[PDB]
Order: sequence, then C-alpha cells, then structure tokens
Amino acid sequence: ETSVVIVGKISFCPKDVLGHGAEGTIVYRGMFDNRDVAVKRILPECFSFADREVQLLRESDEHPNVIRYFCTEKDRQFQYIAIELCAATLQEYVEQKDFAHLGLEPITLLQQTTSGLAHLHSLNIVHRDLKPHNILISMPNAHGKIKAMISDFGLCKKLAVGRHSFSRRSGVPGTEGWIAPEMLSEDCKENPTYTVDIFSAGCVFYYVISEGSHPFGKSLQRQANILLGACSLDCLHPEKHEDVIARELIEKMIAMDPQKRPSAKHVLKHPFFWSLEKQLQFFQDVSDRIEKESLDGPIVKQLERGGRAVVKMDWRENITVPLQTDLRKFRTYKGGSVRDLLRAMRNKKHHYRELPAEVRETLGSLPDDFVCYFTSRFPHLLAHTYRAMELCSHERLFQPYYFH
Amino acid sequence: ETSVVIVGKISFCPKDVLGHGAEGTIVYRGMFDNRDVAVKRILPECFSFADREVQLLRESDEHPNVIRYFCTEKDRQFQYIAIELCAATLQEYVEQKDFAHLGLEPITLLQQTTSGLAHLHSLNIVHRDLKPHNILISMPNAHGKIKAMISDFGLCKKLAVGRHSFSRRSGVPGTEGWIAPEMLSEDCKENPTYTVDIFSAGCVFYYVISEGSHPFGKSLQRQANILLGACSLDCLHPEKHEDVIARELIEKMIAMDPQKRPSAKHVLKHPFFWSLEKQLQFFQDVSDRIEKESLDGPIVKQLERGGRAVVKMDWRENITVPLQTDLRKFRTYKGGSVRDLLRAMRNKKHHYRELPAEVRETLGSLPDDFVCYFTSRFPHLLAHTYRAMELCSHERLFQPYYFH
Ligand SMILES: N[C@H]1CC[C@H](Nc2ncnc3c(C(=O)Nc4c(Cl)ccc(NS(=O)(=O)c5cc(F)ccc5F)c4F)csc23)CC1
Ligand SMILES: N[C@H]1CC[C@H](Nc2ncnc3c(C(=O)Nc4c(Cl)ccc(NS(=O)(=O)c5cc(F)ccc5F)c4F)csc23)CC1
Repeated sequence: ETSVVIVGKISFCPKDVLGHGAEGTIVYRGMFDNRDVAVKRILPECFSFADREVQLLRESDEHPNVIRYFCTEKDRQFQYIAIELCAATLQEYVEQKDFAHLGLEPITLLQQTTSGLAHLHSLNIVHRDLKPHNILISMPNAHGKIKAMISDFGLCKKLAVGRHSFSRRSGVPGTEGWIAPEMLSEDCKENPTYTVDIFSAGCVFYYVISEGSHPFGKSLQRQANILLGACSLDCLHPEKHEDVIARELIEKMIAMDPQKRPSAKHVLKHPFFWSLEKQLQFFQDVSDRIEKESLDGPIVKQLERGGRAVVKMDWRENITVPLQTDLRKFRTYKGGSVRDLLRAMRNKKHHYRELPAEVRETLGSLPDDFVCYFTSRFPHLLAHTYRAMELCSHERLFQPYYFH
Repeated sequence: ETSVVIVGKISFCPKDVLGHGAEGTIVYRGMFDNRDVAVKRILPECFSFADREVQLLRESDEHPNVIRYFCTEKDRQFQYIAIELCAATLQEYVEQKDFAHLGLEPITLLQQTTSGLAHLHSLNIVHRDLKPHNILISMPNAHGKIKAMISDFGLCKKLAVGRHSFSRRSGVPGTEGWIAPEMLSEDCKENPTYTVDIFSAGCVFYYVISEGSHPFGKSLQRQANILLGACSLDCLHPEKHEDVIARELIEKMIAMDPQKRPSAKHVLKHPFFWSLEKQLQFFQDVSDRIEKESLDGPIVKQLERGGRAVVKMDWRENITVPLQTDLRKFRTYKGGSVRDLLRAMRNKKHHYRELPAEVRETLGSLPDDFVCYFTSRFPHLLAHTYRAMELCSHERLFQPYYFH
C-alpha cells in the first residue's frame, strides 16, 4: 500500500529516501527503463546548474569509477536526475566493516577512487569536494564484485583550455575537514589547482586504512588543524612494512605545499599499490642496476645514505639462522650495506631452486613469502630504496615503478 | 526542409539511414536524451525476440567493449532500439584503405573484442553471431582514442542454469560464412556451446591480421568449406615470427573439434597478445629454469626435439658478426642447441649494460629491439619454446604464461 511518483521515464517511491543533499535536495530509490536507479530531486533555483552538471556527465567519456548517468526529467516543480543505484557510501563501508575478511579490497577501493580522479583531471575537471560521503560503493555485479565510484559534482570546476589553475573568486567549495589549506589562506599567492583533490584524497586514504580516523583529528577541530599543518598518522606504526609504505604516500598527498603533492597518476604508481611479486621484481631490477656501480657514485651513495638504520646496523644479524648458515659458505656480504642486502636477495632469488631445503623453508615460497621475509624484517627497505632509486626513474628499466 | 520522426524519447531523421537488413530492418542516426545514437527499427514479428535480447544487452553493456544500450520504444506499428552511435564496423576498418587507427592497432582491437567476448561467456551468454559486420569501431573519445565493441545481440542466448550447452532449435544466424560447423551439421553428437563464438572469433582474427581474407575462402564457399574442414591460413607466413605465433593460436580457435578450442580467457593468455617485454621475460624465465636441468631430462629433451630447424642448424651462424665476436669468449655455447641459444640470450640480457658498444648497437635497446633481434632471426623460437615448456605450466613461475 505504498505510493509511486512518475515523472516521464523516471519513477520512484517517496518513502525510499536514500539521503539528503545540499539546498534541500532529496535522493530516492527508483526505476528507469526497468533499471534500479537513484533519483535526485532538485529545486527550481537549481535548474540552471543541474543542466550544466548533466551536460558535463552526459557528454564526458564514461569510466568505470565515475558514477553512470541515465536520464533527467523535469516536471512543473522539480528536475529529477537518475543515476546508477549504489549500495553504500565509502563512509558506511568504513564504519560498518572489519578489515580482516576484506584483504586487499580496501586498497583496491582506493585505487579505483584514484583512477576515477585521474580520469576527471585528464578532462580538466577538478572535483573540489572529494570525501568519503560522496565516494559510492556499487551494488555487487553478477559475480559479486564491487567497486568505488566518484559522485557529487555540484562543487566541481571545469578549467578553461590552457588553464592549469583556478581562482578563488567563488570562494571555498568543499566540506569542512577535507579542504586543502591553500584554499583557506589569506596570504597565498598561488592559485589552487588539481592538487586540492590530492589533499582530500590523501585524507580519504588515511581514513580508510585507519578504519575511521582523520589525519587532522576529530571533525570539530579538523579544519583548524589543517590550516596549522597539525596532522597525525598514529595508526601507521613506523616498524611495520605496510604502514611505512602507506605513510610515505599519504604524507605527500596531504603535504602543505600544493606543488609537493603527486598528481593522481603519480599516486597510482606508488608502491602502496604494488603486489608482492612486483615489489620483489623492483628489488631485483635495482640489484641488477647497481651491481656494477662504483661505491663513490651518486646512485650508491644515495642508497647508503642512512643505510645502517635501514639494515639495522648488520642485516646478517637480523635474518633467520638457516639463512645465516647458508650465507657463510660463500663470499661475505657487507652487513651494513643496503646494496649488499639487495645483492643477497637477488642471489637467493635467482638461485632459489638449488638452495638447501632448509633455506627454502625459512624464506618461504617464491615470490610472496620470499619477499615478505625481507620486508617484514627490514620495514624501511622498500621505501628507502624507492626514494633513493628516484635517480634512475627516467630510465626504461624503471618505467613500471615511477611516473614521468 | 528535412523530416523528423519522434517515438517517445527516441527521435531520428529518416534521411540519415545507416544500414538495411533482413526482416525489413533499417538503422538510422538519431537522438536520445540529447546524445547521438543509432536507432534500429524492427517489425511486430520481432517484439518477442527483441525484448529478451535487449535484456541480455542490458546485463552485458557495462564492459567497455560491449555496445552500450540506451533506450527502447514501442510504437503503434514498430519497435525501436537506440544504442551508442559508432563510426564504423570492423569490416570497414579492415577493407578501407587509409583507415586512421587513432591509437588502436589490429592486436589491441582483437584483444578488446576477446575481452568483450569473455565478459559475455562469464555471464553465461553466448553471442552466436560474431563477424566483422557486427563488431563496431567507436567515435573518438575526448583524447582522440577509439575502441572496438561487440554489438548485434539479436541472436545471443543466456544458457540455462547448469547447462554448458544449448540446442540448435532456435538460434542459428540466417547469414552464414562465420558459423561453427557443429551449428550446421547433422552427424553431431555433442550440442553446441560457447566455443561456437571462439570459432567465429578465430575467423575474425585471421580476417583482421590477413587484412581481409577468410580462412575458408570467399562468400559462398566459406560455410561449405567450414563443414568440410578445408581451411587455409596462407597469409600467415611460416618464416615470420608474428605469423608463426598468430597461426598457432588461430589454428586452435577454428579447430573442427569444438572441445579443442581455447576459451576466450585462454585466448587472452596466448603469446599472440604478449608485449615484447613479456616475450623477453618468458625467454629469461625459461633459460633460468633449464640452466641446471639435465641434458637428458624430459624438459631439455623436449626442448631439443626438432631443435635444428628452430636454430637453423647453427644459430651462431645466423646472428650478426658483432654478436658472434662477443660470443667467442663463451665457447660453451653449442650452435646446434636451442637451450644454448636461450642461454646466450639470457646472458646478454643480464650483462647488457656491460657489453661493448658494438654489441649493444646490433642488439638494439632493452627490451624491444633486443627480443626482436632473435625472434626475427629465429621465427619459430618462441612458438617452439612455448609449446615445449608446457611441461612446466603448473609451476608458479610459469603461471603468468599459461592458462590453468
Ligand atoms: N544507505 C545507502 C547510501 C547509498 C545509497 N545509494 C546511492 N546510489 C546512488 N546515488 C546516491 C546518492 C546521490 O546523491 N546520487 C546523485 C544523484 Cl541520484 C544525482 C546527482 C548526483 N550528483 S551530480 O553531480 O548532480 C550528478 C549528475 C549526473 F548527471 C550524474 C552523476 C552525478 F553525480 C548524485 F550524487 C546519494 S545515496 C546514493 C543507498 C543507501
Ligand atoms: N558507415 C558507418 C557504419 C557504422 C554506423 N554506426 C553504427 N553505430 C551503432 N550501431 C550501428 C548498427 C546497428 O545495427 N545497431 C544496432 C542497433 Cl541500433 C540496435 C540493435 C542492434 N542489435 S540487433 O542484433 O539488431 C538486436 C535486435 C534485437 F531485437 C534486440 C537486441 C539487439 F541488439 C544493433 F546492432 C548498424 S550501423 C551502426 C555509422 C555509419
């Protein structure tokens, strides 16, 4: 005994409220062409912007991590925008989940969000209101997989061709606690640009992997801390390898200097998104790259700068006893050298199949267990090597690992 | 002074005809929700077919290489189906002289098509009408890039739950030339299955890379030769590396025994689609795997079976003089051995940075010219090594290269 509203090909039940937007807009569950949709109702004072918004998303190239638009209808009083129906917000995903049964789904979710953002930016569109509440989680497809989608383009700006920045004349679009600091600065000479989205995404990254925390604290003091640069990444412990890599990326995404934030396409290349196999492949390509480099050369000096803390003074003392026994039968590696620890890894990896069964047992299978054997014992190895080998980042061998 | 037809939210100008077909079929250029679309008009004698097939298109169309459906309108006389407006068919792409590829070359097109096909089969949808006329080429996107899309879903069937097969009662295309033989024979025990699409795809593959030829002849003799098993791949040359690899894949796709045809996901794993760098990596992983292998073990024995033709009696005599001069130090490399050829390749890849400038100059840069140096001189090496190392296809290191 429920009621239906039909405006053209868009139908919805007024009792199925999914949320409330800005300016007294309501979102309903509904139907369009017998597809499940979400239906946003807007006011007459919004008809000009909605047509501009719809024209933006109807005309832009489709992308799997940008929400799919279906149809707009107008009646005597309202406009209605139908889009793909989603199961949840990213906010509800983080509140209502336990990241043990998910595995790499949180990181895949952030990589999809970042792909969507890189797609917007390459169309010269700055979102300016990225936040967990308007990153949407799809309904499971026929195979049960889900994905993240960027939505809510009311605050976005399409830069003119040739422009790389926009002026603050419109003021401060955004939501308190996710606004880049250069947006709220009286004495900032440089116009904001695409990197306002990187700062917001950085906060989202930390929000997801911390399962609810914000780099700049609780919501009431959140935006004040941003202006002061008062951030804190406590949930990332500095001696767990996964947390070190995540901290290296996020710190740059939320950096106070906008020009120090990586573009969205840079973010996607970071080791935060590397599989175990690719990390070991990076260690191998590095070890091969520096095998004939002199100890006085710029590449090795960079790699050894701070190296004793990376290898924990003597890495041969921080490995398992069967691998210590096996390393002594051969030429001696220098225990304080990052380069030699990489050389030992490359050598045990290349000769894995002929290693004594005791040594293959403590290393574990190639490549997953093998690489974690080293990264879990030397949690700064990959981050430190990644930063040091930035010198070779324009060479063909290191193209899969960096971005130009 | 041109006339406009409006049927619901679909409109079109009947002067803008795009094609004709059976059952009084006409396709027009038109509009829907202010997008350019193609509009197909069908008769009352198709209302029954049409709705079932529109639903299957609506369940498949989220994949980027499946045509996107937009709207369907029922008319007091006809039915009208609006889909994404496209620029060309695959047929026009192959047969038109200076067809701008727009950053889309034949291999990427075939891989896009197979990706779409694999998406369908994973939804338990068999297409059953795959041919160049109903693979479409998109309009360029905002970045100027184009892609291929499967369409013409009028004959596609969703298999019943638990069936891997369908019966020949209701869904064989009226236009022949591209139909798997078991769809049209009578002496047939097994019922047709997904591999009817692979057979058609096999013919399309040849049609694209041969630039217009069919494996089974021209027009009317095609389907007759298909039922006969009389095919010919003579555009694929036996002494060109790309053609040898292409022939090894197309041959299994159009195989008479439907059970011997690889699935669409298996096709995608075939070296036909490997980048140059992946091919060089396969050679290195093989060479490492057999370095300590017994000369009389099954693996090396398998690798040397027919090795003389692969290395052309003496591979040391079929390489450039600078590389010959550089291999002189390695007197352990036997020129009659496929394994030793692989060992020399791996050794010069590993030590590439240290090689003299003469040697690097004839090899070319790593990894593209380097791997082509050898495959262009030993056009059977990859195909032979690939088949030979199938003995190691269940080992973790050779997971990426095979299909399990
Ligand atoms: N508890 C859960 C919570 C999640 C619920 N599922 C949802 N599924 C899908 N959408 C939503 C929403 C929601 O606001 N949609 C929405 C809608 Cl309908 C229209 C416009 C915009 N913005 S736009 O920029 O104008 C815009 C214009 C375009 F032409 C295309 C895309 C656009 F974005 C928008 F963002 C709120 S919830 C929810 C299910 C119940
Ligand atoms: N020289 C160039 C040539 C390419 C032209 N561009 C095109 N762009 C986009 N579509 C086309 C087409 C074209 O047939 N569309 C089309 C359309 Cl509109 C609707 C349906 C189907 N499928 S179906 O099997 O009929 C079919 C039947 C059912 F009952 C149910 C579902 C179905 F799916 C289809 F396939 C023909 S040309 C062209 C531009 C000029």
